[PDB]
Amino acid sequence: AEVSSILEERILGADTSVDLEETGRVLSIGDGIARVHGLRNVQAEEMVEFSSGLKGMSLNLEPDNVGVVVFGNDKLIKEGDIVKRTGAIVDVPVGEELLGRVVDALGNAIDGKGPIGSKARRRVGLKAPGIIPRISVREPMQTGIKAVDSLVPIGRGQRELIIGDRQTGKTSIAIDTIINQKRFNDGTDEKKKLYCIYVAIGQKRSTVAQLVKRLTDADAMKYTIVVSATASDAAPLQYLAPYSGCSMGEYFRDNGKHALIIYDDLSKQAVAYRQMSLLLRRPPGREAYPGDVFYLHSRLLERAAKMNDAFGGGSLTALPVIETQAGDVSAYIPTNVISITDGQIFLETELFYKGIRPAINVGLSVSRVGSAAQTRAMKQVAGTMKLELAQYREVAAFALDAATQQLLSRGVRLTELLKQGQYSPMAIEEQVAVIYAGVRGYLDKLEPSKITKFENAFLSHVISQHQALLSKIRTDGKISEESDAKLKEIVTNFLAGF
Amino acid sequence: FAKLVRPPVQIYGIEGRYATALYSAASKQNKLEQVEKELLRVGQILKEPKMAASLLNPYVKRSVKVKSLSDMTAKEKFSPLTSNLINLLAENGRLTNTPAVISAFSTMMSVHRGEVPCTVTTASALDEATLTELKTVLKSFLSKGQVLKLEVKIDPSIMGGMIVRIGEKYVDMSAKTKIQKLSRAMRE
Amino acid sequence: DPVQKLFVDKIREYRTKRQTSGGPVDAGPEYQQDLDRELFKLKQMYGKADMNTFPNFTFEDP
Amino acid sequence: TTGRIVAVIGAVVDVQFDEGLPPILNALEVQGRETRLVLEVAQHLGESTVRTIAMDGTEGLVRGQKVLDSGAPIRIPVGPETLGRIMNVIGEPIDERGPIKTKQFAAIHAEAPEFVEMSVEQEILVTGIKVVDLLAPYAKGGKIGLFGGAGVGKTVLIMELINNVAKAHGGYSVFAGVGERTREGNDLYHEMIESGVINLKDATSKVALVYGQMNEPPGARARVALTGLTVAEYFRDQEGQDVLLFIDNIFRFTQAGSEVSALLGRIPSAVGYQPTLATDMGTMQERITTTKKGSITSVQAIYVPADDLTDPAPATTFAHLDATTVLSRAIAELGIYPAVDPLDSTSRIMDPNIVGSEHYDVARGVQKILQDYKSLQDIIAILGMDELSEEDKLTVSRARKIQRFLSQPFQVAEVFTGHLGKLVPLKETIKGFQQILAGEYDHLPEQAFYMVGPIEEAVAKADKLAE
Amino acid sequence: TTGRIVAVIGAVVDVQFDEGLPPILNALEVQGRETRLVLEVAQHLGESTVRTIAMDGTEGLVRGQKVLDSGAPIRIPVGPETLGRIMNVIGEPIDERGPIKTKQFAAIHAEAPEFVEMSVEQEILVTGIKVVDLLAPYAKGGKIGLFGGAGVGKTVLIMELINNVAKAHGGYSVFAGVGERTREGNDLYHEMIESGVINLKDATSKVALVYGQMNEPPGARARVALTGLTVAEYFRDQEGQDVLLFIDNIFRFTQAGSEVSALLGRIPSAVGYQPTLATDMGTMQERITTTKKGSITSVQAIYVPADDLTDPAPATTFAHLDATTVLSRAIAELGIYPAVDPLDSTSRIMDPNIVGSEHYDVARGVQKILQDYKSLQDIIAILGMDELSEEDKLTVSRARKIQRFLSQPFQVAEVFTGHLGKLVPLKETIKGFQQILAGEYDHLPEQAFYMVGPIEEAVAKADKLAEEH
Amino acid sequence: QNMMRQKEQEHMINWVEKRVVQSISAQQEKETIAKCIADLKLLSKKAQ
Ligand SMILES: Nc1ncnc2c1ncn2[C@@H]1O[C@H](COP(=O)(O)OP(=O)(O)OP(=O)(O)O)[C@@H](O)[C@H]1O
Ligand SMILES: Nc1ncnc2c1ncn2[C@@H]1O[C@H](COP(=O)(O)OP(=O)(O)O)[C@@H](O)[C@H]1O
Ligand SMILES: Nc1ncnc2c1ncn2[C@@H]1O[C@H](COP(=O)(O)OP(=O)(O)O)[C@@H](O)[C@H]1O
Ligand SMILES: [Mg+2]
Ligand SMILES: [Mg+2]
Ligand SMILES: [Mg+2]
Repeated sequence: AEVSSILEERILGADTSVDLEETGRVLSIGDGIARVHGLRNVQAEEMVEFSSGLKGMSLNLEPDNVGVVVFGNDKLIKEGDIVKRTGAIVDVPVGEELLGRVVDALGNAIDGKGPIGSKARRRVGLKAPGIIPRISVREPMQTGIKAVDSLVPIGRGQRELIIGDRQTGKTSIAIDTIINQKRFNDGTDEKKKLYCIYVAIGQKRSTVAQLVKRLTDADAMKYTIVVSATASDAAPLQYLAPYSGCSMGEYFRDNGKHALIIYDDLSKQAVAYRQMSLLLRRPPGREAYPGDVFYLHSRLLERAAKMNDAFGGGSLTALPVIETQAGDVSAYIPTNVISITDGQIFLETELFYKGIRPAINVGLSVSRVGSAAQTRAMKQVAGTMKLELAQYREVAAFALDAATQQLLSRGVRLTELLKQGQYSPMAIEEQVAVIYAGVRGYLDKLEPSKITKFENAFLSHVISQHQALLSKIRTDGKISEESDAKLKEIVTNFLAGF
Repeated sequence: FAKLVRPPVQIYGIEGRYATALYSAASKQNKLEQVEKELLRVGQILKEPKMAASLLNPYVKRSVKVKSLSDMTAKEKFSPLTSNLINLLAENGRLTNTPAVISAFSTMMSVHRGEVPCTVTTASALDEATLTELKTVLKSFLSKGQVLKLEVKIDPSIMGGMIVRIGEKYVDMSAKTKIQKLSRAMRE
Repeated sequence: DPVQKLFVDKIREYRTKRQTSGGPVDAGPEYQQDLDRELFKLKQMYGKADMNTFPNFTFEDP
Repeated sequence: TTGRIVAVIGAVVDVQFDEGLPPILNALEVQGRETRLVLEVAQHLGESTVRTIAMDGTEGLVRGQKVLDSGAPIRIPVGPETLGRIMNVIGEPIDERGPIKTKQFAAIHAEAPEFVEMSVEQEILVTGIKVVDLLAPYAKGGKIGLFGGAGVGKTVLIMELINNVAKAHGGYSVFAGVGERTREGNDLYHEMIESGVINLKDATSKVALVYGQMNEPPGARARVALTGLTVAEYFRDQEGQDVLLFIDNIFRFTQAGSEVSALLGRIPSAVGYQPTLATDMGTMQERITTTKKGSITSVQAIYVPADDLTDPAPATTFAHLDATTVLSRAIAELGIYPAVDPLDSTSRIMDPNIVGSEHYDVARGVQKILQDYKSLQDIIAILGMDELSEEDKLTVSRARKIQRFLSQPFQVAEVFTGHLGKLVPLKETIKGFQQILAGEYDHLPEQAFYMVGPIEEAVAKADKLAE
Repeated sequence: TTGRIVAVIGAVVDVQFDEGLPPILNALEVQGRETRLVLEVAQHLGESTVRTIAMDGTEGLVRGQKVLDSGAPIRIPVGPETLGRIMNVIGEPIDERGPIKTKQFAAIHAEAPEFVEMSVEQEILVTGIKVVDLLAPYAKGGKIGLFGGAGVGKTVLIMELINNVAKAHGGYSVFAGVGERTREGNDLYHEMIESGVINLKDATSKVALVYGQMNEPPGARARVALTGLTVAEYFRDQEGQDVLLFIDNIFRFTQAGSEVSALLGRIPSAVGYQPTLATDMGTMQERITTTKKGSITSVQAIYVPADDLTDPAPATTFAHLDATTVLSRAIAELGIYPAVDPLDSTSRIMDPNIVGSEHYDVARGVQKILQDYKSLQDIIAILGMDELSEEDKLTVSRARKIQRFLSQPFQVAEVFTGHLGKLVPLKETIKGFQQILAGEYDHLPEQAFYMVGPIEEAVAKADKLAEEH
Repeated sequence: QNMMRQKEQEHMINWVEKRVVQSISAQQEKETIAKCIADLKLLSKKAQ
């Protein structure tokens, strides 16, 4: 009964207004690119619309015709059609209304669940914040992976790069980072809440559905936006999805809040851009990518800033995901993005199969912020851990004397300490506890095949018996002398009792 | 270079460049109407099956083609502008797109004398009184002195209403688009 | 607002459907075939439990 | 409508309609041919001209010939009457058995399922192959891809999978052979006729065959994958059933595109490939998903040009698959068969929460030991296996035993080698690899595992070797 | 003159003029923009059209937009009033501090100094970095290069040089950030404000900054180098004084030139580079010179794409530099920082008649011992260290001690290492390496030499290591 | 319940769009052209 009533509610409010609008005739349509004739006042990279309600962008302004790219399917556009200019640069909805919604590259709800109630729109192609608004990266972005929070820390406003081969665990790191923010978003203070945006570029719809259900299971869609431009979406959409998501995150960082955006991958945005550019007839470049392929990314990753307290104080972290071919980091797009981003997180298949998961290659992984953007407890402990692994990696290729034998023992203990599962990120204090136990010669007695058992049991024991100590470490944010003495006695007791 | 006077509507391509050259040449010395009439004349002169067959064969030397065209132009007593234009098109081998040049100059001269092509599309034909009020209102759209050039096609694909094109301006009071709009908004 | 003849036309068709909705009109066999298909699929994905009330438990101690 | 041919270049024909233009993907019929020549529209060139791709040989087309618009894209017959038949790109039977009598046609250019239709279920499909089942477990309803150069075992593996999976399958099945040998299609047809999977004289056929084999022009190879996709989409959506969809070889779908792209006046991409490689692959491959209306368990054989996995085509396909299986020529040269590379092969359901903890632990142990052996190989090749510690020699021995054990005798290779085909249930695979890993069989010779079923057969072989 | 946009393709705008055309390299101002968009003429296409590269985003441009012709190339404010400020390519300030109030505007395009103006005098510039001072010593008025891939220490090294040379340098200084991260630009601004070279209160600033960071369209990155170069040139000539000029990186100038060449109608060259790579780079690097009227010490950071020193861009840049310090990733992995490669770095003044016979002999001895070490490493991969001639082990030990002793802690890398920065006077470096070669330390362990200043600090570190042994 | 709601929704949609497409053939020309010409006059008045 009420189904038809709510159906009518939609018609009751319509768009009566018909206006006198400028137009153009489609001289030629093919491969997703139209050549409109007319539109004498259409702007550059403006949004136009076709006779069937299908949108497009006027990318080329040639003297005789306008080269338009169609944001959708192309079979429905004929020759001699009509293109009406909307008189507005391409823009997307923004706001907290988008949280928990799966949307396409243009901000249209994709999961049903009604429409988006956004009250504001933002232009995708906005300039990055200047030099003055920013401020050095201060807070830590808690990722939940021990090896990332300890050895290659990420701040808020940094632009890490997750680069590896196919199926080494990049999207897994992204999902762990997204899921971990649940503890902060559930709390009270707004200075720690981090809203997450996941841009899925070129991934088949099944993968994005799996990801969305995984986030829902971990109850992580309360604060996550998913901008999906999947494989079957015309190239002009996969080219624009990163910019739409970055605008949705620019809103947060401009309104004093903190956001995290994860482009996944950028190596597929590059391919979509290449297809667009080749079908507009623009001359190719190296590997057929257009000349403006560095710009494409540099203008996009430069929007992940850390505003100073005069501009709200908000921040927007970025975690672009690149995909190399057989570890050839020396390729074109990988090198561009490596020279664009701050840090890197190298995942290697040789480490993935050797049992080290996440495969993070701590030897090559870097983070310019480093010291800054790390909690004091983690700063204290991960430093000694970093030195110990650095020494271990030198003498590792073989396998006598007591000193070097114990050095290898400690290195191996720490190595098996850094392993982890999927979608089970750890609180920072728990990571500190585990790493402290491992680095203070305690595990040197145990076998290295049992270190996982220890780690797990120790976590389960501490999370219940010694919740107070973990709360102390979190609140005070350092391993004070009394906290260190406690940690010492807890570890000494537990080790023997196991 | 000589500061050519630009045409009102920019036509582009090979025909565009030749026609813009002709228009700039004629606009100075003020021979636009006569040269347009001569262009319309050559539109038929070259179309003659014998001449067309003798000018579309690329194995008659350009010399012979230029000589024949000079003879025709002399036999027709043309302006030096049109004779030189035909000679230039013949030397450059651009005769196969001469009708394109005439069409371009026609489009370029129509705008010169202030005309804005118009199109009206409806499911069925119209009664002449309604067409008269359409003429009046559309002339209301135009500016001062801008004659109108109405064209009334009949498209039954649309379910009714009206569609009007005036230059690049477009107004769609057609049943089909409004059905589409309601169906889509209601579907959301 | 009383001038958009198609606006009132669509509203009128909607009203007529409302009145005539005693049983899905113009349903055709496709209506029943679909309904059955997706109801069957939902039944599998949920379960085969006693589809009237609360099933009982009779748990087992250690 | 009625247009006239104006240009005919290769398989690309330009047709000029003075009256209404046909939309894109719309099919036209060249009027005046001995057989049916269908031209699928692809572009509007302006001046009332459309470029089109011909679905058959274009020899004999005369400029000015007449072309009649058909009003709808290539529509093929779909239904339960396309089981046991053989079709071609345009739906015409090619088995010489009479017209395919169906009351319902499907356009081959439908759109992909929306996002609200995907299904997140993830089961495991047991194939009876040790290497596939242990390291890269195939999933029911997911996409599977067999990557491999020329002559490494793609078709033998896919025929083994046909045999196993589609003998124990109560649902329908669809084999779309795009760009493969015609005699292979004939052998498949007759193997099914013999094996009862096709009844020429009944209505209990469970396999629909489509064939765009290599002898056909690029326009037919390009659009023959879509015909199989449509035949399977019907059995999924309408019949609401679970379908198997075997494709062999899907590379020939993209390759064919690059043959026509050149003639469509498009700037070539990285290596002569069409600029639209990934978009076309995406639009084809996102119609093979398992939605909420049904399930498609698609297995696709993918050809790696010049054994180059860095090529744009396989590299792009990798992102459209749940489980991959990278057949390797080196392993095949060692005699191992199937030549699956245990380290390139992957899977989405290789998760301790799906396969278990013994399965997951065993798979990871096998992978770890194989990776250690791969690391040692470079030194072993030059310095010799004498400059190795004892742990390293143990690793080498175990790794070689495991490499040999992953080899298996297929039933489809009974003719090749004279062995007997073997299926290895999952529990037996896991147990055998557990035993090899623990070291229970360090006293056996490594050649006792070569081409055996369960491990007890390896022990029997080792005993026979002693005699 | 007034013209009219007729095409917009990417960053390239085609503008049609009805009156006389503007000459190549002129600046045109687009009318109808909220901000200031400046196009620069690059070609005359005939039919009164001129192609141009936009110095800003070309979004919202409409075919037909009127354009004004300034009549001169881009003219930037120059003078002592630009010190302590920040600028765009087009010279407008981006420090949110008000207009730059100068009396002199200088065009960013100028001819290079003629051959009759070249200074031929060289004297070492002591930077306080052991490897640089020993093996590839710099020179006042000479052009320095800092090659190396990504993540090897180019920015840290250049910041360290600004910390040392610029802080205690009487003359002025200029920093042109070309196509680098904006985070780094802000970090440098604040570090300079803290140190005091940029004084926001008084008029005592000693540094002028120009920024063209990597969010800008290629037109602006290809010209911010010329803007910084113009500021430096003015300080060289009119002020008649010493100048420093730091650029980071001068590979983004080339790259930005390459991102528009294909759209300007040029066929590409060897590896997707513009045909005019060498000429375009020369017409810029030839104005960064020490004429007889002034003296510019130019330090340039040069990205080497994928560590490939044979790429056309770095390969061409090599010929325009007096000194080079090729930072190497293979040495940065080992933890030796700065990762300057001792065998792949060179200097012009590195001759016995300019530095001295002791300095030269020490440097050549170090290089020879390192090359011998490289030769031995191949054998050690098969034999092992235990099987070397008892003389070879001495070479390996000396080589490792020398390899570690070249590492040094910077005052700007306190955050990473946590150590304290050391400045090592040249005589102390020469003494340290001469002693290490002579064998006066063949008993101290290798790690004693790692990340220390003068040699006595290595002795003290070894003593501490022994005491807590 | 949700599936019934949405499916009856879609059937609603199709039924109504059909009914309207049959209805629109009705005889309203003179009046429609009159109102459309009025709209053109109003649009012209705003235009200048
Ligand atoms: N920490 C981990 N522990 C165990 N398994 C892991 C871990 N991280 C990743 N994996 C495994 O790696 C596989 C691939 O993971 P993921 O999708 O994150 O990598 P990817 O490179 O994004 O894949 P693709 O690039 O193909 O999308 C998963 O099936 C997962 O089981
Ligand atoms: N199970 C098997 N046993 C023995 N040989 C096999 C097996 N599987 C594949 N082969 C080898 O693969 C070859 C067939 O390759 P095939 O897969 O038909 O080529 P393609 O890779 O082009 O499909 C055979 O000649 C055979 O030697
Ligand atoms: N003197 C140094 N001491 C220790 N680490 C350094 C030093 N210089 C650079 N690094 C390392 O390099 C990173 C910064 O590299 P940077 O020079 O900014 O990159 P690039 O040289 O590619 O511009 C830091 O994260 C740090 O770990
Ligand atoms: Mg992924
Ligand atoms: Mg085959
Ligand atoms: Mg840098």
